[PDB]
Amino acid sequence: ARYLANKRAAQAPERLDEVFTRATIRESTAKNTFVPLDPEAFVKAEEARIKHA
RNA sequence: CGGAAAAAUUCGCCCAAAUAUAGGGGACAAUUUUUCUAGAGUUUUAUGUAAGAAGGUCGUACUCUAGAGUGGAGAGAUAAA
Ligand SMILES: [K+]
Ligand SMILES: [K+]
Ligand SMILES: [Mg+2]
Ligand SMILES: [Mg+2]
Ligand SMILES: [Mg+2]
Ligand SMILES: [Mg+2]
Ligand SMILES: [Mg+2]
Repeated sequence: ARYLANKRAAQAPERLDEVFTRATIRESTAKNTFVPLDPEAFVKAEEARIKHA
């Protein structure tokens, strides 16, 4: 019983009055932590070689 | 003691104890793996510069010697001697 009660609370939904009152944070900033490789990493590297030469 | 974004492992950490069997949660922590470039470095003779060291010099003054030099009784010192 002590385990179910504690596990239920840690995975409970936020309060409604907390949802309809808290300001908005764009998901582009609050969830985009992953940093992928530059898709143009190969094109840029080929242009940087020409400019450096 | 110390970056970024992920992953494996410990199950550290937390529920959480009774020195807790067995599990759950994944932010953080430890070992490790793969990527990243903001820290740290390398190249592109920088400029500027009384850091350092070696081998040689220059000059102003000083000093000694010589010219039986010129001159012929003072000089120097001190607040004064
Ligand atoms: K665990
Ligand atoms: K863990
Ligand atoms: Mg790499
Ligand atoms: Mg690069
Ligand atoms: Mg740098
Ligand atoms: Mg120079
Ligand atoms: Mg004479």
